[PDB]
Amino acid sequence: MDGLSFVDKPDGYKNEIDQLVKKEFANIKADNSVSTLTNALYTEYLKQRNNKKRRTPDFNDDDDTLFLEEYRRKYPRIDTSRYIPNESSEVSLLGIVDSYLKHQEIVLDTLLPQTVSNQWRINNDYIRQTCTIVEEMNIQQRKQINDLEIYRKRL
Amino acid sequence: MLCAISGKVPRRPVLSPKSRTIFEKSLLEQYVKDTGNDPITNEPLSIEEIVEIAQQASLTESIPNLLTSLQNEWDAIMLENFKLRSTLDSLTKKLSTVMYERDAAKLVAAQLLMEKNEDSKDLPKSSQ
Amino acid sequence: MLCAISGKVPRRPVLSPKSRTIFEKSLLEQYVKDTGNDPITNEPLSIEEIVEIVPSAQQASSIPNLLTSLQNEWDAIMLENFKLRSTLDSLTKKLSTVMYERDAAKLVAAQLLMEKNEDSKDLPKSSQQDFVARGKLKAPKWPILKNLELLQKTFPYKEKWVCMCRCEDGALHFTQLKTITTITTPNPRTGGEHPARLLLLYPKTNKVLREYGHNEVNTEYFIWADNRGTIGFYIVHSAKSDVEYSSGVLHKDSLLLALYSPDGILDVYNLSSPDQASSRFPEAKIKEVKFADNGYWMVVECTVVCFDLRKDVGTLAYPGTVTYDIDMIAYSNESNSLTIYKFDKKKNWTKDEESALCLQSDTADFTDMDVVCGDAILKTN
Amino acid sequence: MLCAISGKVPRRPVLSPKSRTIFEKSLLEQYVKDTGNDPITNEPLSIEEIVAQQASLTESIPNLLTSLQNEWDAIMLENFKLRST
Repeated sequence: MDGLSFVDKPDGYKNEIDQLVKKEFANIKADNSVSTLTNALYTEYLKQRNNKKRRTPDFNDDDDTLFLEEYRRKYPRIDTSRYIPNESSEVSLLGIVDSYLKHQEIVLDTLLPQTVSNQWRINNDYIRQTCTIVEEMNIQQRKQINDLEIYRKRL
Repeated sequence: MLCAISGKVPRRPVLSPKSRTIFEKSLLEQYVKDTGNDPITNEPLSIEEIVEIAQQASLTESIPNLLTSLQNEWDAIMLENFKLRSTLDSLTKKLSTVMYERDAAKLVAAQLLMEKNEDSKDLPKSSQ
Repeated sequence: MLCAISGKVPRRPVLSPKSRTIFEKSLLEQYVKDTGNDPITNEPLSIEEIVEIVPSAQQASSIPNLLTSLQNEWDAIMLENFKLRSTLDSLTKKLSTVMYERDAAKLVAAQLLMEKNEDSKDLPKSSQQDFVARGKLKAPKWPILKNLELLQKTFPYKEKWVCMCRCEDGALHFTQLKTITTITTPNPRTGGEHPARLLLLYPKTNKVLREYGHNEVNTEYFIWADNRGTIGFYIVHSAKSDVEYSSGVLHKDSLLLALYSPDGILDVYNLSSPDQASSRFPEAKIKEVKFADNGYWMVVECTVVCFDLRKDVGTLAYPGTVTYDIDMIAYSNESNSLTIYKFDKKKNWTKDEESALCLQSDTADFTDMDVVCGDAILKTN
Repeated sequence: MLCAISGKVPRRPVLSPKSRTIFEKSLLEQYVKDTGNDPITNEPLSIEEIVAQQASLTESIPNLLTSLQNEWDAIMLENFKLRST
C-alpha cells in the first residue's frame, strides 16, 4: 500500500512497473412505451417529422386549403397578440431574468472555492505525514548501512 | 435554486424536513407515492411532511412552439439519455479493468514482499 | 361520483357553500330541516345556501388531457435520469479511487524492485570475495498413441486402425477400421480417435466421424486441436497468435483447457467464455501438455516445464519429449525413452526397452503398473 | 434574491424548514439567538434546523408545457367572450 508521493522525488519506472503489472494481468486475464421509441429514435439517429404544412400552403386550392388558409389567420392573430404582450414589458422582463442568472452563477463558483480549500487542506495534511516518515526511513537506512559494514569489520 | 431530482429550476419548490433539500413539488410528490421515503437520504418521508417554500423571456420569434421548439426538446432528451446509457456502460467496463489491474498489483507486492526481506535476511546471514 | 351522506350516486348533486363537499339534494335537505347545519363541519347552513342542479350553461358538453399525458410521461423521464446519473457518478468514485490507488500501489513496486536489485549485487559481490507386438499390422509397423480406460483395458492407435486390448486375458477385443490420438471413455464401450483431419467415435463400429484430443470432465464432449489453427468442442482460433495448435488437454475441473502451439506458447482458455485467458511463454513447437489431478500443476514439453496455475509461474524446468502424464504423485514422460519423476522432490524410473521412439506412456490404477507404446510393441512394467 | 427580514441581497442564504423562505444566515442566526423561532410564521426553529444531476437555467420541456397551458387557458376565455355575446 505505502508509496510516498511528496517525498519520492521517473517515467521509466512507471513504464517498468506497468510491464510487471501487465504480466500479472496476462496471467489472470423502468418506463412505459416511451422508452422504446426514445431509444429507437436515438439509436437510429432520426427525429419524428412534424407538421410542415402551415408554412407553405397555396391560394386557389380547395376545401383542404380553405382549412389551411383559415389556420394561418387565427395563428397570425394569436402571433400578433403574442408579440404585443412581449413588447409592452419589452426589455424589463428580459433584464429581470438576466439578474437571476447572475445570482445562480456566483453560487457555483463559491462551491468551487469550498472544494478547492478542502482539497488543498487534505493534501496539506498528507504532506507532513510524508515528511515525517521519510525521515524515519532515512534514519533506518543509515542504521542499516552501519550494521552492514560493522558486522564485516568485526569478522 | 435547482431541484434535486430532475436538474430543474423549480416553479413551486418544496423542502423536506428530514433532509434539507429543495425539490420541485411534482417530482417529490411522485417519489413519495412510488416508495414513501426521501430520495437522497432514504429516510421515512410523506406528502404531509413536506414544506412548500422565476422569469423566462419568451423569444421574439415565439408555429415554432408546436414544430421547432418541441421537436428539439424531445431530440435533446432522446440523444442525451442514450449517450448517458453509453457512458454508464463504459464506466462498468473500465471498473473491471481497474479492479483486475489492482489485484494484479497486489500479487506483485505480495510476491516482492517475500523476495525483498529474504534478500535482506541473506545479507544478515552472510556476515556469519 | 358519490354523495357524502348516504354514499349513493347523486342524480341531483347539490353542494353547501361553507364546506366544499358534493351531497345529494334529498339527504342534505333532510339534514337541514332536522337541524340548520352542514353535516361535515357542523357550521351554519340553510336550504337557500345550497347550490342545486347541474351547471352546464354557455359551455357546450380532445386536447387538455394530451398535455396532461405529456407531463405524466416527462415525470418518468426525470425520475429515470436521476437514478441513471446517481449510478454514473457513484461508479466514477470507484473508478477514481481505484486509478489513483492503482498508480499509488504501482509506485510500491518501483521502489521494491530497486531495493531487491540492490540486495543481489551486494550479496553477489560479497559472496564472491510383458511386450505385445501383435496388436497392429506387422507390414505397417508402429503404435502411435496410447490410453487406458479410467474405470478399468488398453486403447492404441496405429500406423490406420484403433485397437482395444485386454491386459488380463491378453486378447484384442476390437480392431476398429495413421491414428495419432486416442481416448478411452470411462463407460468402457466408447472409444475416441484422431488422425492426420477427423475425430472418430466408436462402439466394433464407428458411430460418429466429427469433422490433440481430450475428453471433458462430464464425459459428454471432446476438445480437439489442429494444424488448421483452431480448437473445437464451437470452433475458435486466435487471430493474434494465428498458428498451428500442436496439442490440447482439459484441466480436470472442466472449466479451462490448454493448447500448445507451433510457436512455443501454451495457451490457456476459458471454455464458457471461449476466450484465451493466459499464455505461458519460455523454444520450438510444444509437443505435449498434462494437467495434474491436484488441479494446480501443469507440465509442458517442447525441456519439461512445470507451472503452478495459482501463481501462473514456471516453478521448475527439467532440461524428444512426445508424451507427458501425471499418475499426482508421479509424472511420466515418453519419447526418446520413458522416465518417471516423483513430483514432490522432482527421477524414480527410467526405461529404454523400446527401439526407436516411444509414442505413449500411462499409469495403471494406483500406479501398480506402467504402460508404453512404440514405433510395434505395447510394454507393461 | 432578497432576504425577507432586512430586504437586502443576502450574501449567505440559508433556507428554513418550517416557514419556507430564504433568509440571510447572519440575520436569521441573530433572530434565532434572540428567541428560537422563525421570523415569519413564529414557529419553532433552531440553528441546525436552518440549512449529481447537472441543471441548466429555466428557459422558454417543463417550461414549454406550462406555456401551452397559458395558450389554451387564455383561448378558452376567448370563447366565453363569443358565447356570451
